[PDB]
Formats: sequence, structure tokens, C-alpha cells
Amino acid sequence: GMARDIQLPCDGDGVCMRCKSNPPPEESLTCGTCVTPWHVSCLSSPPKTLASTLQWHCPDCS
Amino acid sequence: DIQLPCDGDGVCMRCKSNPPPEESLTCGTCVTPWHVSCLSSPPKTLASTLQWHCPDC
Ligand SMILES: [Zn+2]
Ligand SMILES: [Zn+2]
Ligand SMILES: [Zn+2]
Ligand SMILES: [Zn+2]
Repeated sequence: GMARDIQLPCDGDGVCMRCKSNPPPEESLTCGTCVTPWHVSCLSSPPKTLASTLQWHCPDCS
Repeated sequence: DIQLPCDGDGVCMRCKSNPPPEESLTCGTCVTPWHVSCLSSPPKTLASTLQWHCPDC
């Protein structure tokens, strides 16, 4: 997990607000509550189990 | 050898159940849902889970 300070979501156009990159699908995670895309690389605690990755809840919703 | 996906309604064609989101995995190429519980080899990394290719792909 990259972010040691505050974590930022994605653009809505698909750009990570933190690292200024457009994450590929293998690096993208959308929340199960607000459905906001997040760059999984720039998270503080990326999901570590398969179930946590499926029903993933973003840091703003957790 | 007999890996079966989910129907349009959602009932898994290998266990006759409607899996929850914590047990549903949609393929990144043919956008077909699958029941991970009925999968022979579930994904092993985070990248293979985020962009998942179903057995038939
Ligand atoms: Zn990023
Ligand atoms: Zn959320
Ligand atoms: Zn099943
Ligand atoms: Zn497929």
C-alpha cells in the first residue's frame, strides 16, 4: 500500500487523484457502497483476501 | 474439468444457488458471472482477481 498520508480516489474520467495515472483494470477497485473507483496501488491497506476484494468497501465508506 | 458459469438469473450452473457479491466473479472479457466457490482454481493474486479471465476464456 502506497499512501502513508491521506488516500485519494479516482477522477471519474479514470485518473488517480494521487499519482496522476490512469489505472488499468487489474489495478482498479470500485466500492460496493458508493461505487467510487480507487487505485488499488495508492491505497493504505489494500485487500488481502479474495472475499475482501469482492465485497470491498472504500476507505471513505469503511 | 466441468467448470460451469452462472445463468442470466444468477443461479450457478454447478450448485443451483444464487451467489452473493462476495462469491460472484465477472470475467473481464466475456462479462459472464461465475461462482468462485464452484471454481476449481480460484484466483491467486490481486491482479488476477481485479481483471479476472474466466476458465472458458
Ligand atoms: Zn494512484
Ligand atoms: Zn465507498
Ligand atoms: Zn455454484
Ligand atoms: Zn470469459
